[PDB]
Amino acid sequence: VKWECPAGYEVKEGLNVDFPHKGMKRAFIVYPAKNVSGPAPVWVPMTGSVESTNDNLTVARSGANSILADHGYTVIAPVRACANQDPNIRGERCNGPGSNGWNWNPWFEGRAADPSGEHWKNDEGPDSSFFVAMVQCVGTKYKLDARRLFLGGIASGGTMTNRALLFRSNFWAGGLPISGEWYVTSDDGTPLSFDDARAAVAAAPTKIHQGRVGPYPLPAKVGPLIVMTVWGGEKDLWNCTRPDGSRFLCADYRPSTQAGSNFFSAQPDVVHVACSSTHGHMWPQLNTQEFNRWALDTLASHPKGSDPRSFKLTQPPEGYTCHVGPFTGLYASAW
Repeated sequence: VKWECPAGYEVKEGLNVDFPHKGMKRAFIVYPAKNVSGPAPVWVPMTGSVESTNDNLTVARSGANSILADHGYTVIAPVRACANQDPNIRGERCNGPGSNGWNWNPWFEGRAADPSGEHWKNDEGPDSSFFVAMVQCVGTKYKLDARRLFLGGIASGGTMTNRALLFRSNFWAGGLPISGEWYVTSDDGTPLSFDDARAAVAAAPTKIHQGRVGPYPLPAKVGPLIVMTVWGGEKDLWNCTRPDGSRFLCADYRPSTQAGSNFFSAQPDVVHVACSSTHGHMWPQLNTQEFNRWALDTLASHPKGSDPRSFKLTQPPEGYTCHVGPFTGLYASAW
């Protein structure tokens, strides 16, 4: 990791705006770590489709992720491109289909199902690259631990976490994709409808499934990581909203958390932790801050390049069940 900022950019505590990246002007918020001397581990939390970045950072029901700075992490939270640098924008002009080849507008987190998405089969996209540039810039002002750079998020932010881990596995030390999509496709890359993708994993729950969230094909080998995938249970589903306001089921996170857990568990230099809860499709609701502290400290226990055999999982808070490996309680076993 090399610490550098676009020329003349002055990083600050709090809200940073007009950060130049790939022709866009981006924003992000920094909460420097408390009670830490020397390089601090980093947490890059991402909101979803309807909660604002400020909600994700300060509202308890949304995760109050800025509180991790009181836990000794330097929190660097990106604002969604669609929010036009406003960390208070919630779903306005963000909660809906993407454009320019992207599937969903909150983050550049998956290629679209039609041919305009082709280019994103092997280009990480502007959010994945912005986050690397963002963290490299903040590191010129605050001491950051280059072996403990973690990102994570909920819903579309969880999808973005998956995409970033697949394309920047030699940068991040790991991540926390909570109820993120995988956008499962056929082995040849063919996009599948929500129904067909759901059925494909149900028919082969233990296999590695390709998906629009990542490169096509998925990488044969990724850099050293620790990944903690969280499924919110039976009600972890998302209903999209038509222009006329009606709602309809468009995402089921059981197959996507399973798929991501199968890919990351198979990787030799990745420790994958599969966590299940029962709160649905929103930031973990039961013992929220206990969960945030447990999850980030679990990721920080495996600094980048650590031996997976040395990892030791500790018990999560009440309301969560976790283990190393792929999910096992989501689909019936072959045997």
